[PDB]
Amino acid sequence: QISVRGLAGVENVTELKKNFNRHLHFTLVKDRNVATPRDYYFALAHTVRDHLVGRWIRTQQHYYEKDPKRIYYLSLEFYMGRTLQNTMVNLALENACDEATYQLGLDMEELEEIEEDAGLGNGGLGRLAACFLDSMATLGLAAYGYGIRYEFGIFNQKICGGWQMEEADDWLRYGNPWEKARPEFTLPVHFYGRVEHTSQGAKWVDTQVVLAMPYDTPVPGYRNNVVNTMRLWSAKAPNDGYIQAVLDRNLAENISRVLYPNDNFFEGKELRLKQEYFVVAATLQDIIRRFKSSTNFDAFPDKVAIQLNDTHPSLAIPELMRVLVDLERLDWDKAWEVTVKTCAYTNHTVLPEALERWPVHLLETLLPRHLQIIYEINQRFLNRVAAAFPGDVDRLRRMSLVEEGAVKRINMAHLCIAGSHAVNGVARIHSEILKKTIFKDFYELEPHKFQNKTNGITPRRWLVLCNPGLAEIIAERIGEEYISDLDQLRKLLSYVDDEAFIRDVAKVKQENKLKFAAYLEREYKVHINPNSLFDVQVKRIHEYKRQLLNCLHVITLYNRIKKEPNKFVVPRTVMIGGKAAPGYHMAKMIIKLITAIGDVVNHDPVVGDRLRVIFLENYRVSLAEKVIPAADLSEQISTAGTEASGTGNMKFMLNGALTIGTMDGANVEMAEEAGEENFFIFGMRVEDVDRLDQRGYNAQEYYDRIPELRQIIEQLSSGFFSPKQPDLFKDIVNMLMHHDRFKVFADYEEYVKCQERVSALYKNPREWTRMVIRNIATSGKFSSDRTIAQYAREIWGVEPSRQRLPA
Amino acid sequence: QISVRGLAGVENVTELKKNFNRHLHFTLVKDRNVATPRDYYFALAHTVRDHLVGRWIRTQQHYYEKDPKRIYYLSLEFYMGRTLQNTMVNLALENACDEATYQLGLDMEELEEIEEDAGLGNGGLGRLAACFLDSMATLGLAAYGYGIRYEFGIFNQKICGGWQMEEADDWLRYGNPWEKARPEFTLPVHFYGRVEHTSQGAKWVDTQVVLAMPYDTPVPGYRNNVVNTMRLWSAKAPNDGYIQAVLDRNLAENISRVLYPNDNFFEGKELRLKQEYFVVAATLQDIIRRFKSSTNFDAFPDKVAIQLNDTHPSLAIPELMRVLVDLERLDWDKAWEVTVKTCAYTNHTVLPEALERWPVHLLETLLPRHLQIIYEINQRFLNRVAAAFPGDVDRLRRMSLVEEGAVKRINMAHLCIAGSHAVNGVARIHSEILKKTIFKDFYELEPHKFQNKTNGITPRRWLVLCNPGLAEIIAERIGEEYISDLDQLRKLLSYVDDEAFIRDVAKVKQENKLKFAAYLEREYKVHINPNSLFDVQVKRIHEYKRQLLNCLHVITLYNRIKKEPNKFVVPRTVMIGGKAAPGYHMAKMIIKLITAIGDVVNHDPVVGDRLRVIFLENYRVSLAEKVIPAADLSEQISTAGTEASGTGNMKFMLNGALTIGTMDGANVEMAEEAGEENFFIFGMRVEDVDRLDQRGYNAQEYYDRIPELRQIIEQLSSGFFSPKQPDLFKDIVNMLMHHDRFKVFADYEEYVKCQERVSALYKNPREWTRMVIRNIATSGKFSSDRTIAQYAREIWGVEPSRQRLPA
Ligand SMILES: OC[C@H]1O[C@@H](c2cc(O)ccc2O)[C@H](O)[C@@H](O)[C@@H]1O
Ligand SMILES: OC[C@H]1O[C@@H](c2cc(O)ccc2O)[C@H](O)[C@@H](O)[C@@H]1O
Ligand SMILES: *Cc1c(COP(=O)(O)O)cnc(C)c1O
Ligand SMILES: *Cc1c(COP(=O)(O)O)cnc(C)c1O
Repeated sequence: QISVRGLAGVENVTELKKNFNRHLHFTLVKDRNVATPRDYYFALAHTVRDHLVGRWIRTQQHYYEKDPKRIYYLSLEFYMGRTLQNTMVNLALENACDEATYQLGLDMEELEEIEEDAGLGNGGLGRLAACFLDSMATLGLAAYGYGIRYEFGIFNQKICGGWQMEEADDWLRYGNPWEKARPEFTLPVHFYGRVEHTSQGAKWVDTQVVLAMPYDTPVPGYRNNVVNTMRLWSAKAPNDGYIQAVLDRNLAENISRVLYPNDNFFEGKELRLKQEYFVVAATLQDIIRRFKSSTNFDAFPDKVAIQLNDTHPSLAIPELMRVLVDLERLDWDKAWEVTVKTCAYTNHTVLPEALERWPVHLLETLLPRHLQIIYEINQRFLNRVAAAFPGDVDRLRRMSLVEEGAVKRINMAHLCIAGSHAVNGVARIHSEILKKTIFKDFYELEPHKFQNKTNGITPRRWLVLCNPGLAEIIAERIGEEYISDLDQLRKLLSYVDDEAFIRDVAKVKQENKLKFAAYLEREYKVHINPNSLFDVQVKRIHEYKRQLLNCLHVITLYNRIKKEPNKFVVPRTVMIGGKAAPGYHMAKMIIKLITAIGDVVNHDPVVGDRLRVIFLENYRVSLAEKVIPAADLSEQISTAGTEASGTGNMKFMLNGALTIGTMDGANVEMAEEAGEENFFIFGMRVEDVDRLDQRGYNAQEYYDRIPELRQIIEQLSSGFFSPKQPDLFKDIVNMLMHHDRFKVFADYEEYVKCQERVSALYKNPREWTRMVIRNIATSGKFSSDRTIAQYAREIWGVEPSRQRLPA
Repeated sequence: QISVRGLAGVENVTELKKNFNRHLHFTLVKDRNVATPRDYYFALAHTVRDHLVGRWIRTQQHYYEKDPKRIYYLSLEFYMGRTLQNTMVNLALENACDEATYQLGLDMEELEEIEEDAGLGNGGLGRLAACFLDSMATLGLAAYGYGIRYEFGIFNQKICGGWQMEEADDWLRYGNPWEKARPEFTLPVHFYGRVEHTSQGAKWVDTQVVLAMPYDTPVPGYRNNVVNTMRLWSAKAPNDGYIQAVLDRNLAENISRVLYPNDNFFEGKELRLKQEYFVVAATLQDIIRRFKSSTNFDAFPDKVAIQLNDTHPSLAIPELMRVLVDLERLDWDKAWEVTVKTCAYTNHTVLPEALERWPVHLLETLLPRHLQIIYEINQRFLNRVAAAFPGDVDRLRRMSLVEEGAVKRINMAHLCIAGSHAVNGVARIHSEILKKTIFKDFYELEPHKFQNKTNGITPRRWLVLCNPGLAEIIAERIGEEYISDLDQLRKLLSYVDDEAFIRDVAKVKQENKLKFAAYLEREYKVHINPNSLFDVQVKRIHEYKRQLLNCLHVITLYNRIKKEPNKFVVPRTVMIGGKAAPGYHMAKMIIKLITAIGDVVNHDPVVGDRLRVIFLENYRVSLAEKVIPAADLSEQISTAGTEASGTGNMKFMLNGALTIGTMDGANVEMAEEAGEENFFIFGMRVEDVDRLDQRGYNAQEYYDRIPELRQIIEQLSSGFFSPKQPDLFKDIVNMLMHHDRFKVFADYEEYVKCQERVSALYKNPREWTRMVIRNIATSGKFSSDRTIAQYAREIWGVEPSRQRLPA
């Protein structure tokens, strides 16, 4: 038992054991003779959950009495992962439970592996919402996460013949002990219909009704007895030949059936639009209801803050207007004032294919009233633009919420800026790019709205939970206060020359690597050398993230070995993992290339154990908690200007891995905090990318001037990595040579050289570890507690609190 | 008075004072009422010289009795600089003399400034010989430096209208107190004549005779009572209408009249060839004479080692053969064996224009016998090649000592390799290049002959003498043993975090800078900001050294300031100095460009004191001792593969300056010793240069893709830096754009970026100084004591000794 895991009191261990047996008996209806590991997991889950209830009820009662300003975080994604350990950590029950289960003759670690990940997210954006909920609860904010309870989350990835296969993530199969259905608070949501204009106002009639049933999940703060709520809506058909009618109820309930598996990509499908309005309509009614129970809406903005996680819930703006104008009967101008002061929008990308632009004919049919409100908003907005920039007709066209052309569309990002009092990017460089390019016009009109809120990660899940060993050796030196005040890690700089610490840091990493090396053989049958440098790149598969640049380096290493077999090279285990959106062909081809390279490299006798290429199957939150603590090198190599922020990069930094990356997203602030000498920066900067575009990017130039790059391309083209299918990778080569939007070749040379410098430092264990300490020591700024405290003060207008609520 | 400067004993100070007055009276024939500072300097010089005599006579008597193997270092250049302080340092008389002169009411520093530099060298090669003599004496080797006593050394450089003007360096005008003429040892040297073939041998007859008169100068070792000799030959006509005959004596004496001012450039002039044979013929007779007084020459190689400093004294090989075969009557094969075992050759460059290739018709007329011997050597050499590589006719052509073509020439480098048992480069990368390219054929034939002897500098003159303040704060921590065992500086690494040391190191530098900043105003009327970063590049002006790349950066800084005047930039004082060979037009244009840039930059109100460009006039040894201790940044930016070693780079490293440079010459070993993170490395490596050549270097490409570079070129072309003469720099631009053998543009981008990193570190005083300490601490390998110890053991076959000879 380690200190950071809490006390294992005799009274509490005894209490846990009896409640464990009570649940196993009364709740699961089983006895020790027929109970399986899953039964034991649930008995424990229910036992831990019981400890939340009291605090949960009291926290909510507390908000009712004090009536603070409420923060509503709207997101279509909440990538929660597992809840058991996180709950134990935040309640300081980990050692007690470890002890209690030990005494019952059970291995708690084994039971934790049985819990299904709540995979209601695709990647960074969804996981950001998860870290945010944790930080908001830890900072005592009266916050509520509002989303959709998808029956099926992100698909489980299977690799067959080196190809990705998708299979339904039936995460609710065995039930979810953490959620509490609240059918009594079911609300109606309207779709279709038409707009009627009567004497006193417009009316939305003849609509199709779908019920929204909420499910509440507790969100415990870190040892402060605060337990907030994440409310997820589930679609239900109202109760009103016969057989078919009953069966068709599924049409309405399909709304919350599945999470769209696209990360950073817009797909204009009606079902997705229905999901977006569904969460918005139900959430706003719930918000107003709670407000009226605290009518004058002038104080609405003083009691409510609505944060739009990207444009997915952008319909909250016209929906809030619809309710205030049509139902509450406020005049337009009053309603608009309230709406703007209530909403804030967070942008997460600048990639054109990721921006939501909904076809007018779709909104017209599905939400006729909202379309009229959007036109009115646009009309009044453009009048302000015209008045500020008289005669600038092109600006009017560029800023319109309505896009003209083959098919009229609504630019949701433009709608969000117009209806929000604050708009923020997620990393300093990203926020600057928004003001310099994409939203330049809007910035010029309302400079005050634009802010930056650099992303962060919660040190609870991303340090204490996944890397107890490191959290422990740190606590031994500076105490435990850093867990909720990550800036304190700075104090570790005074130990950079401490021989004892240096040895402990390196020991923790070696233990993590052995632990992971073992895991890979257990549930996946793969052997790797624990002494090699663990080079890992885990994140969604996308061309801008350039897993292909990583592939080129791997092949370069392989060719150099084959060229001079008896030459010494630092051993490496290159791990690449991540899911590809089902319809993203190039991403699926990249996964195949990776496994293909592995097939060749991993079975070449000459290479031996000097180089290994493994594709980490089914990358998800639970897997991230295992791989990150074991990594030595973190690959953050997106083309400069494409990764808004990145968060995986922060996770690796906090866990002892050195970073090789471009000056993109948060990488810039990370290098800035640790010192550029303690980072492996390479490649073009944003400015260099623009210059290349002005000039015109010609991949052929690099192919002609770099012999090693040419050899690799020819190996791919000739079928060297695909014997039976010689032209299998033709699309990849064609893309790289003629239409590479991300300039893979342009950063190849500098990337390979930088990787050599990494291998050089790895050969010096002591100096590698000292650099690692400099990184961990300066990762404090990337705690989501800092991020949330900034949102609270600069956007929501509320003060974070670290005060503990009574037991 | 500082510790490292010795004791100021009461008996010695009293003795010095009386001898000072004795010399002022009896030697200079002056009294205190008419004595000028120069008179005082000489009185002191003679007083110090007296202390050398006893040790000098005893050292030589010692070598006579013990009869050790003698080392003869032949060089046409010995860039000695001033002798007064160096002598005091090596005899531990500096404080005593400082005190004694103080008591006589004189400032010793003032008197030292009166001594003329013995400028019998052009640059690195000549200064290397000087450092070597010092180290050989310090290591107790029975060594003799043999050269020419030029009446006029390297010309004094004057800058008029921004142009270099040359004026005679009449360094002997006031006499030289250090030398002792030895007319009694005058030897005859033969020229012209013809070869007669008699029954018993060939005879060289009807020759013109020129006498060689030796002048001996003492070379004191560091506090070991050893005093070796540097013997310099002076040309004298033999004593046998009348008036004209007497006046024509000058024709013969012109041989030792002036040093050819070319550095790294071959000029095939007859006078130069005469100088080369002159030093060789006189030296060898002196060597043999001394040997016969120790006949069988089988033991000659056991008692004599002849080191050829470059090919300048290459005629020693055929001259030794001539003497052994023609005069001593040894058979050819025996003579050749002795010659090869006696001679060793040191190469200092790979630039084609620097290799000596003498026209056969010249040798034919001037040294007919030597030409016959050279043909015989070639004949026998090629027979060995033919036997080792049967049928390889092209190799025979490539390796011949005789080059065919428009005009037959003798490749002196080929002659040296053939007649030497050892051939060495002067830096690891240079030595490797010799084996991979230029001498590849020879390396293949006799791999055993090729070695490396990385250059070094003497820490006496280049630390203790020129930077007493730094030598002192170092001694305070680790003692004084490092002065003759520079590796001990390593012990300074344990003080890198010592706040006291860090402050002292930075204090010493600031003092040096103030001292130099003052000097610039005193004897040159120029004001500079002592708080700015001192960016200096001092060395001979040559295109391969790329002073032009430095110029481009300076102009870049200037344009950036003008672009954003109110933006903060680290202040810089860019100092560039060095002489250009009189007939090297491009070098003279580069000097003009530098002053021209200064004219604009130094008078631009907007720039202020943020940027200053000064051309250091008349750069020479004495000036180097002043500027180097005051530098912050050392510019070593030659195109990779062109600077054989460089030595100025080592001087800066030992004195507290950080280095920005290419991976060329010794820079590679310097970075290797200090750690690449503590060096500012940039640009193409040798391999990158070759690739560019394969491809074909096109400067236009860089001009088209780099806006800032384009602006600079257009400023030069339009006359921005030369109003009255708009096309003044047309040749420079033309060269840069169409025939730049050194790829200035190719390293521009990386150079400018690297310079930004330098400015960034300078803004952090504490970290800049800590990096400085890491450099000084690892500069030990670059002491010439290490270099000489390697020559002694691996080439000359003698053991260095640190034992003190009796007083
Ligand atoms: O802000 C959290 C992360 O959101 C990611 C993201 C952005 C989208 O627009 C859609 C999906 C998605 O995962 C960005 O790519 C990351 O750079 C950023 O760190
Ligand atoms: O070896 C001492 C230095 O000799 C220099 C040199 C070489 C020549 O061939 C002629 C003159 C000359 O000064 C090289 O340029 C330096 O790189 C080297 O450090
Ligand atoms: C943190 C995280 C992400 C985001 O990773 P990036 O490299 O920033 O894209 C994606 N997926 C999972 C499961 C994560 O834990
Ligand atoms: C050391 C020295 C040199 C050699 O400088 P590099 O930069 O190696 O060329 C040339 N001139 C003088 C006066 C020196 O002291």
